[PDB]
Amino acid sequence: MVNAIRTPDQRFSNLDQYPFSPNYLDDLPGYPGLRAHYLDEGNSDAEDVFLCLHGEPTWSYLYRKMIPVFAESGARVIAPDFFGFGKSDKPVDEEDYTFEFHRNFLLALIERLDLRNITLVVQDWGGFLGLTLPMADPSRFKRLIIMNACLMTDPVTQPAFSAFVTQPADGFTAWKYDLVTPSDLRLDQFMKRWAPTLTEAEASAYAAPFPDTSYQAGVRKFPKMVAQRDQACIDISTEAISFWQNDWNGQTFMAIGMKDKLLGPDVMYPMKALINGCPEPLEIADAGHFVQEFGEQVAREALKHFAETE
Repeated sequence: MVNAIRTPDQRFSNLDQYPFSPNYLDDLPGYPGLRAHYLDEGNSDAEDVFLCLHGEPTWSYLYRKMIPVFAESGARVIAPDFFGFGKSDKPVDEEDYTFEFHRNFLLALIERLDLRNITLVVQDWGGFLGLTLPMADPSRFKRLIIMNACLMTDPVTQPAFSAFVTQPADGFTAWKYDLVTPSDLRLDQFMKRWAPTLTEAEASAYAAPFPDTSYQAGVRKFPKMVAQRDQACIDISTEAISFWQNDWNGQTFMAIGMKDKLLGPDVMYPMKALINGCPEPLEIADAGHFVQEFGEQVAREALKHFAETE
């Protein structure tokens, strides 16, 4: 039962533009011996809470340009690091990382912190998992900010959410290749390739959580879960579609990183139609898969859109 390692704290000593204080949650229900890190910024007694979920192969550092904007508006911001990433503990075996392992962690976190009036902010795996959370406790969610993401349902139900896996060759195929094949995986080099506008310092922050390959089991497993979806993931993701289509009635805002070869327009437009009340997406021309790197714009416009619909 859950053999995991912890990244030395010194590895985070020289981060670029990450002045956010660490918060930890030990022994969450179903996760004994595991410490999870999360940021808790802005007014702790705020009525609105922005739950920012990251994806592969990043961490809360990805939301560093969005957190200040949300906090300045008077809202509380919660940005957790999934187990295997950021400052959270990292199981050594890939077999321990599953769809429900990460999903149940999010549910436990929300219950432990008793988060309400949540504006769900998602992208990539933050969305694959995040988008399935509201149907479990709908009264806790108020709004949604969705950036490049979708649902991991089966190919028949939604072909658009499976088609990108095989084409184009330089899309998810190259992405997965870059992550699961290198014996010595260098995340600073990976991120510089998939987010060409990052500075050397910023790319370095993405390598910070991983002193060596033994810390990368979660990183290697994520891409494999997009290609091989277990029955639980398919069932949960399918039920989630019905939620956004028939049950959801909250404020929504969508932003698409137009240069993303994985989850761009091909996926985002079909996603827009499935989310009841999702407005016309904000298309960010220069943004790639990691839309949050152009997040100040997304954050500001989302707040403006929300204010005009209360």
